[PDB]
Formats: sequence, structure tokens, C-alpha cells
Amino acid sequence: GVLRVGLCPGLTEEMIQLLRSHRIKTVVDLVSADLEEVAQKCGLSYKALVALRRVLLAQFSAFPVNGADLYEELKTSTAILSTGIGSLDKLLDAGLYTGEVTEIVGGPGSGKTQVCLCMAANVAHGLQQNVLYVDSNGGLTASRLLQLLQAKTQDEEEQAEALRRIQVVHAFDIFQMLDVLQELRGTVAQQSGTVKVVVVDSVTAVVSPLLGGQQREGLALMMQLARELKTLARDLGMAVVVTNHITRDRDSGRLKPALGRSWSFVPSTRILLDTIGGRRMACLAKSSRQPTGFQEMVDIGTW
Amino acid sequence: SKKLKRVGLSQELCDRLSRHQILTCQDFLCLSPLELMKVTGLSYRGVHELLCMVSRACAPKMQTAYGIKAQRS
Amino acid sequence: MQRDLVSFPLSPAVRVKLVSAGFQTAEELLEVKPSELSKEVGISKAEALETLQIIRREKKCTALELLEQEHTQGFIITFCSALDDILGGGVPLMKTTEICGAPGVGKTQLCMQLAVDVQIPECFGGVAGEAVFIDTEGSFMVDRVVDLATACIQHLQLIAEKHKGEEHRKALEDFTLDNILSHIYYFRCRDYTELLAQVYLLPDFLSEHSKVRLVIVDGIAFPFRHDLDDLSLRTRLLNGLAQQMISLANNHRLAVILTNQMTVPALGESWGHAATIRLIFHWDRKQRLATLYKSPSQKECTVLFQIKPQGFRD
Amino acid sequence: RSSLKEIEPNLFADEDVHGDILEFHGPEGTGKTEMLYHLTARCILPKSEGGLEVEVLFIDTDYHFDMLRLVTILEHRLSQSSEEIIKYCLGRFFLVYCSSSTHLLLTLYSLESMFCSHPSLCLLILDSLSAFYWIDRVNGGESVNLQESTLRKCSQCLEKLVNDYRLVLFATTQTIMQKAIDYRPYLCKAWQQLVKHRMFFSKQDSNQFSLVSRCLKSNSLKKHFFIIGESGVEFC
Ligand SMILES: Nc1ncnc2c1ncn2[C@@H]1O[C@H](COP(=O)(O)OP(=O)(O)NP(=O)(O)O)[C@@H](O)[C@H]1O
Ligand SMILES: Nc1ncnc2c1ncn2[C@@H]1O[C@H](COP(=O)(O)OP(=O)(O)NP(=O)(O)O)[C@@H](O)[C@H]1O
Ligand SMILES: Nc1ncnc2c1ncn2[C@@H]1O[C@H](COP(=O)(O)OP(=O)(O)O)[C@@H](O)[C@H]1O
Ligand SMILES: [Mg+2]
Ligand SMILES: [Mg+2]
Repeated sequence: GVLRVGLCPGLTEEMIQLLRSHRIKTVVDLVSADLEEVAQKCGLSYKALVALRRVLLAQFSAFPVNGADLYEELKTSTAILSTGIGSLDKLLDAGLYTGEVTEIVGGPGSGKTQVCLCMAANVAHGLQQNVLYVDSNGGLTASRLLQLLQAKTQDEEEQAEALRRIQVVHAFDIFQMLDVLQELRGTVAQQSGTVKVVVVDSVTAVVSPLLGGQQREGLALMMQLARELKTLARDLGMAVVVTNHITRDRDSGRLKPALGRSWSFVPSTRILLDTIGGRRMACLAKSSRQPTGFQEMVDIGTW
Repeated sequence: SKKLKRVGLSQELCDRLSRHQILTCQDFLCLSPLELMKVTGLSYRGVHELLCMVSRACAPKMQTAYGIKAQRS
Repeated sequence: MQRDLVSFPLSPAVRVKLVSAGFQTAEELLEVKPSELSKEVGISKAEALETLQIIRREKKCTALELLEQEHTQGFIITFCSALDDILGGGVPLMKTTEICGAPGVGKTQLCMQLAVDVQIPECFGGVAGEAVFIDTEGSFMVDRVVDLATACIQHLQLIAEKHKGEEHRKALEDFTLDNILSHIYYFRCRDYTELLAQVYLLPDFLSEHSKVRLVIVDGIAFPFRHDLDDLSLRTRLLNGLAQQMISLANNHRLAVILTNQMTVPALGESWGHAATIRLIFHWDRKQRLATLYKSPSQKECTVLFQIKPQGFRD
Repeated sequence: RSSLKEIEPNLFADEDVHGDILEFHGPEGTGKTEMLYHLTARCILPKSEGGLEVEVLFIDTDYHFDMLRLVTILEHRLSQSSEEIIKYCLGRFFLVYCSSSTHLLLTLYSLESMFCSHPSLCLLILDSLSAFYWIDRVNGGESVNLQESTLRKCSQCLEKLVNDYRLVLFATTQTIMQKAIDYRPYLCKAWQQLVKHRMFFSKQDSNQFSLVSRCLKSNSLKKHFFIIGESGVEFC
């Protein structure tokens, strides 16, 4: 960011003005610029800048993680969270994956919210893990969540306890949704069981109004929302699940995910839901571990 | 219908709109709040203040159904 | 945690100036004073004051709490038992309901019936709220609502003595025709711009009128299917209007009724995702059928309803 | 170091070492990351198996690296799969997460310390350079210099990193904008000058992928067909 006191120990405000005087205002400005020239120009000690460069790099630059360390860590950290639909967990290779943004693309009434609730209901009860359902279309209905939990468990209290773990937060504009994810990300950083599943229903609901016209700010907000989802998923190790609308291609005339081509690179795993009343087809439109094209029947009434 | 000069917007704001071929309430409203943040400058909840201000000049007058029955008598 | 300045609803002119000055996260600007922010970024004092205000400003109700909210905030009954059963009890609050159908099927009759049904007192199972009628096709007939209101009063007074209790009859001391009509807010939107303008002024309108428990947009098809040939613009306006309606219903705790015209429902494919609840009113051998095309709480099903002079009944 | 044709003979049929920067382009699901895993596999697998046994740095700016997928590819390519061997093979793999262009830029400067201590680190992955394009473009306003200011500084740092330690940069970019071989360049001209072989990934509609590679020095186009199975990438 901007060179200021408290950004690094030993960084006095007196020299910060001196660095500004040579058009060095940012962290990348100080690191990139030749410090030997600045040390002579500003009168600042060269050993100080070299020490100042190292501490700034050690604070703002990500550090490489060895694959062996990451493999052992992800072995006991990543969790395959069952969606409660045995005919879909087979498609997802035993279910959802933490650390990935899973997208559930489909048309209206294709079961996108319904499968998301089952993911929320199963994680809330079966795995006893809290869920943050960020609904933008108003899809979540607490009666349906109770109805899903009633089928799984007949205990009066366990249904309420599972519902207690599902945190429903309503965000209908992009900035509200960005605020919720950032507020959640701060909550996880400051920590009682934390949030393990984040369900966004739907991303296309808030991003589609942004898209349109010569402005590219909608794409930036989309990618910033995409960045927030992936920071929640990969950094915080929670199974982020998002919901997307379906659209027909202008040229090829085939079903593709909405929010343009830029959003198509966002999710690690994508599930396509299309009607073949409750039977649906779940086609793995995008996967990082399984072939794309496999489709399995998914019935809503079995859940 | 109504121009944006008579809505209540400032000369600086109207001129910034006039550079982008926006002169009526219809053109202003058709643009999404996000794309107005660059055409009109300003920020979200500041454009919405305009979006509420431009709407306040081209929105229907509330009529209580008792008044409609009363005016029909 | 560092929050990118793009994620904030800042002015794009200001955000570029902030980035060009090196500020790229929210936490950088928090320590900066407003006037000193202007010196270091070049933005005006008002913009700097608004920029810091936006960053500093930026509920989490559990599903159990929302279950009690949905139970306490009752569904808006449609005066038809079959239709209410396949909707959980009626039109759900904090949600958007779409009434799709061919012309002449009774989309506006349901809306005008729902306007009276909102004003049913809480002690009678209603929400005891008020109705906002954003009419577009000009189908809002006051005389028909009077018949709907009077018939609703007669039905409520028939249930007001089978229980042999005056405790309910206290609630029916204000349900007179005077209050029913005086609580129906009618907005005759002619063009889509006027309709879109009223949607923006609705959050401010409902802040003043907290009693409003129903917003009726009858219909969202006519303004956007007349005097608008740009389909690319239409799908942007409807998608933008979709978030305005659902946010309005959830924040103000009311129900939004949208009526389409069958073309499958019109207004494009992306409009199917707009409304959480979709009801398709069609015809079958001169008998009206109500099909639940899309709902996250009820399975797809069809129920029989008849539009009698008494109102929207089974 | 090792020749490019010594890394993957199929793509680099001709003789084409010591500072080559290559670009992967194409839509989603077209095998860009899966090709990196094959490139990662042939570098981090032992010389006994058939790999080059050299270290690989992955800059996952897109937050899409699936470690279990790489383990799945690595164990299939190993004749004798074991927890010890998969550990040693991944011991030569390094992963860095960059959440923003400035974070990526500051990371690249900090990488100078690692390469001076990791001589065997030969292959560099930057999937994907197009992750922060829209964030940087809007933050830059209408001035093209401001939009590409952070990316250009990364590219100059990349060129310094590649040409100092004889690296091979397999930076990948996404086809995020429509057609003008569907390729519409959108990154800074500083990055464009560094690309020597840009390879376009396309998906045939099921499991067969086509890869068109062009050497910008000679402008020679050759089409490669590969299938993505459980073992990774196999060329047809
Ligand atoms: N309790 C239930 N039992 C059986 N089927 C149900 C139930 N609730 C909903 N459904 C089915 O679920 C369908 C809609 O599911 P839903 O998940 O809302 O689709 P969707 O893709 O999310 N629509 P959208 O809100 O635009 O995303 C309905 O049409 C019903 O067929
Ligand atoms: N085990 C597997 N067996 C067969 N095919 C697979 C397997 N794992 C992945 N695939 C396929 O390999 C394709 C390539 O994936 P991937 O390399 O992530 O695409 P991509 O170009 O990187 N899209 P992006 O993430 O935006 O870069 C996927 O789309 C799958 O269809
Ligand atoms: N008083 C009444 N008696 C009998 N039928 C009525 C009465 N009022 C309305 N209807 C029926 O209800 C339908 C109203 O449809 P409506 O939704 O209001 O118009 P549109 O479908 O064009 O929007 C009409 O087709 C009419 O047959
Ligand atoms: Mg939904
Ligand atoms: Mg990839």
C-alpha cells in the first residue's frame, strides 16, 4: 500500500516524506526503484533502505509453500462435504470440496437453490458445521430447510440446532455481497465453530445488473467478487458454493454459464442442472478432477 | 419527457451528462446505477441520490384507493 | 484483512485517483484524515469525506430465527384454499412472487384480491398491513376492489361468530371499507421509465409507510414490451429491477407481486430467475388452473381456482 | 538447464533453454492448467521415472491449483506409487498464492531470494496472468499506462527473473474478450514482447483437446492434439 508509519517497524514519518519527495509513495515504488540511487539522493543510509526493503517484502509478498508441506496439510485439512444427494455426490466424487468455488449453473426452477439448501442442510446437521447462506434472489426459505432436515432427522431439537448453524445473510447488490464476504473473512481471521460452507444464491443475481454498456466496472466488481469467493475458499479453507444462471450462446446457440466469458474461469468445479417434475440432470460442466460431460439423474423428492 | 436540466441536477453534473448524450430522465434512468457512476461521476448512494432525484421528477403521484373512489364520485 | 478499493462503492473517479496515489486497500484509508486525504489524492473535500465515510461504514440471522420470522410474519392468503396450500399458506413475505399468464386469465384479479387480503388483521391470520399497487396496464378497477373488500369483510364476520367470541370482532372494528381502500397505494405507471422511477422511490416511500406489506407490479411486461425495442436494454432493466424488488421485499418485510404475459413467460430467459415464486395462470377446457412453475419451498403442482363475483375463491 | 523439447517433446517438436517465456491461451476447461500439471509432472518426477527432476514454482494467481489433482496425475505417472515418493516428487514443487497484481508484483521481487537459493528451480508457472486484468484496468481509469502499470512492472520483473536464472515461464492467460485461432491480445505490450511461443487451447465437442502453438519469432503454426485422462495429458 502507501508508505506510512506502522506499515513496518523502524519506518519513521520523517523519511516517508523524503521518499515521497522522489515520487516513491507506495510499497512497490520503494521495492522496485534502485535503492542505491535513492540512498545517495535522500541522504538515507543504504543499509537502512536494504533492511527496509527486506521487511516490506517479508510483510507484503507471499511466501512459497513447498508441495510436500502443502500435500500433508491439505491431506488433513480439505474435507469432502457430502451434499446429501447420493446421486450427485457420485458426480462430485463423494461430494463438494473445501477450498474450491463450486458453481451450480442452471435455468429457472432447475434446482440450483434446492441443491444448495441440501448442501446447507446436510453440512448443518450431518457434519455439524455452520453454514453461511448468502442469498441474493431470496431463494432460501427456512420452511424448506426445516423440511429437508425433517426428512433426515425426526428429532425436534436437532432440526432447530441444525437450523441454528445456517446463517442466512441477505445481499442484493454487489457491494452488499462484497461487504458480507469481507465481513465473514474478517470473522474467520479473528477466530465456537466457524463457517465451513458459504452458499451464494445467486452470483448472477447481483452481477448481471453490473454488466452492460461500455463500462468495464461491472467486470471488475465481478472479478473482485470472484476474488473474494476464492480468497474465502482457498485461503480460509471453506467450501464456497455459488449459483449461476444459464444462458444460450449468441453465436453457437448452446447453453453456457452466464456473466460472460470472464466469469467462466472463476469456479474450480461447475455443475450444470437441466430438466430432463423433480428429476434433473446434473452434468459436470467444469471440473478440475473429473471428465467434463458425465451426467447423473438427480431427483428432488428423494432428498 | 422532462430534460435533466429541469430535474434539479447541477450545471456541472448536467454538463458531465451532456458529454455522454444524456439529456432526458428516460436516458438517465435506463442506465444502471453502476454505469452512471462514471457517466455522472459520484459514487454509489450518491448516484442513487440522483437516481431518487431524477425519479422524483418522473414518478407517478400516489393515489389512495379511497381518493380514487372519492374522485370517481 | 485487506479490502480492495474496487470492492467499495466509491466514485470511479476517486477510486482511480486513490489507486494512482498508491491506496489500494480499505485499511490504508482508515488511518488517513479527510482533509489530509484530499492533499494526498487530489479529490475534493466532500469526495474525501464521502470516500472515508463509505469505507468506515462497511443482519446475520440464523435459519432458526428466520424460521420464526416466517412463522410470525404470516403468508398473504389468496382467499383460495387450494392456492394457499401449494404456497405454504399464501403469498410469502420477504419474497418475490410472479403471476404469469395469458391475457384474461385473472392476474390482476389476484392482485386486487391480495391487496384486500393484506389488510386482514393479524388476529384473523392476516398480516394487518397495507398494499402498494404499481399498476401499469391500467387494469386496477376500484369498483371491483370494493366488491372484493366487502366480500372479505362478510367472510371475516362469518368467522367472527362461529367461534362465539368478540375478541376477534374487536379486530374487525377497523376492517371497514374506508380503511381497506385508504391503505391501497395506487401508482399508475405509464412508461417503463415512470415505472422504473417509482421502483427507485419505493424504498423511501415504504420507510414513511412502514405498514405496507404488499407491493404489486401489475404488470412488469407491458412497460418493457412497449416503446422499448432494445432487447439488450430490456434484459438489463428487468435484471436490475429484479434486485430492487427482492431487496425491497426482504428489507421492508413484504411480498412483491409481478405479473407477466405468456408469449413460456415473456421478458427473456434471464427473467425466469428474477422471481423466487412463479405462478402460471392458464386455461384448461374453460376452467382456470393455477400451476406452480417454480418455487423453492413447494413442488410443482396445479390447483383449480375460480374467479367468482365474491372474489378469488377455490 | 533442460531444452524445451526435453521438457515436452510433443509440443516442442523443433529445437526450441536459457530464458524462454511461453503463453497459454484459451477458454475455460480447455486444458491450460492440466497442461501445466503435465509440465509440472515431467519436471518434478524423478529421473528414474522419466521426469527431469527439477524444481517447479507455481504462481497460482487464479486460486485454481488442485493439489489432489496433481497428486492424482503424479501417482499415475509413477510406476511404483508410494506416499514417500509422492512426497519427494512434491518436495520439488513450490506454490505461491497472489491475491492481487501488486501482491503478485511484490511476490516476484521476493522470488529473487529463492532462485538464488534454488538453482534447480527451472520451470515457472504463472496461472493466470489475466486474473487481475479487470481489477487493474478499471483502477487505471482511462489512462492505458495506469491500467497496465502494475502488470508492466510484473512483466519487466518477470523478464529479469527469467533471463537471470534461465527460467521457463509458462504463464497462462484466459480468453476473456471476444474475437478480433481465437486470440485477442489484451495484456500490456511489455508482456507481449516477452512471449516466444503462444499456444491456444481449444476444446472439441469430448475428451479430445487441440493445441495450436506458434513461435512468434518465425510465426510458424503447428496443431497438437492431446487427451486429458487420469494420467494427465496424452498427445494424439
Ligand atoms: N419441498 C419440495 N419438494 C419437492 N420438490 C420441491 C420442493 N421445493 C421445491 N421443489 C422443486 O424445486 C423446483 C425449484 O427449485 P430451485 O432450487 O428454486 O430452482 P432454481 O434453479 O434455484 N430457481 P432460481 O431461484 O432461479 O435459482 C420447483 O419447481 C420444484 O419442482
Ligand atoms: N481425471 C480426469 N480425467 C479426465 N479428464 C479430466 C480429469 N481431470 C480433469 N479433466 C478434464 O481436463 C480439463 C482441463 O481442466 P483445466 O486444465 O482446469 O481447464 P482450464 O483450461 O485450466 N480452465 P481454467 O481453470 O480457467 O484455466 C477439464 O475441463 C476436465 O474436463
Ligand atoms: N365481476 C366478474 N365476474 C366474472 N368474471 C370476472 C369478473 N371480473 C373479472 N372476471 C374475470 O377475470 C379475468 C380478469 O383478468 P385480468 O388478469 O384482470 O386481466 P388480464 O388477464 O388481461 O391482465 C377476466 O378474464 C374475467 O373473465
Ligand atoms: Mg434459486
Ligand atoms: Mg485452470
